[PDB]
Amino acid sequence: QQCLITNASNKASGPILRPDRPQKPFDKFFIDYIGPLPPSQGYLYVLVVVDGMTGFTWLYPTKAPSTSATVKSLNVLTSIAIPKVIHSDQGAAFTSSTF
DNA sequence: GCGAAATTCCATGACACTACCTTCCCAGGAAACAGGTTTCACCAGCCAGGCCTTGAATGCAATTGTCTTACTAGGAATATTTGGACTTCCCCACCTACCATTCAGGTAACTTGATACAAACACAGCCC
Repeated sequence: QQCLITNASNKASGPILRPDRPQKPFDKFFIDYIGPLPPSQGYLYVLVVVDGMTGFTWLYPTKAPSTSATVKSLNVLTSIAIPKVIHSDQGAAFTSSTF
């Protein structure tokens, strides 16, 4: 067990999966902060909410990727309509028990 | 010819300079703190009477402010003379960076120990 946890596999994973598109908009949002960018107006982080139906991006810049900076960023966007599913990454701000 | 065994094959992944940074979690405990209740005693607020200190008015005395003159020394310019700070070049010892080893201290605990505070009665010093 000194040689099992250092050598890496020479066996690639198989074919990638293409999951199907949803059949309506407002079904899957794919959200991920970008940044730290170069600063402007006291902003560094930009929430990016892509619709999984189309590609229709939504931008909601914030000061710092906290939980509450995301929550008010979607209250603008939940004013439009309500999604069923929101995908993300396992972010520092999304995995919080508050969010 | 099947199976067992000895061998060659080939598709692939990771190495490329790396740590911080942010936000949320966890956590245990604790930090007190912010919050709040409770009660007793005390310090602050209240008001007036008497006296002393301050303010003012003053007269005057010397203190101080101005004027004037003879002058001493300061400053500047000089030459020079002299006294040194820093730039320079080089080497060694000393500080550091390191690991291993160990000792000492801080926390911590249980005990002990000792002193200060709170209370009471009296004494002495100073003042009215």
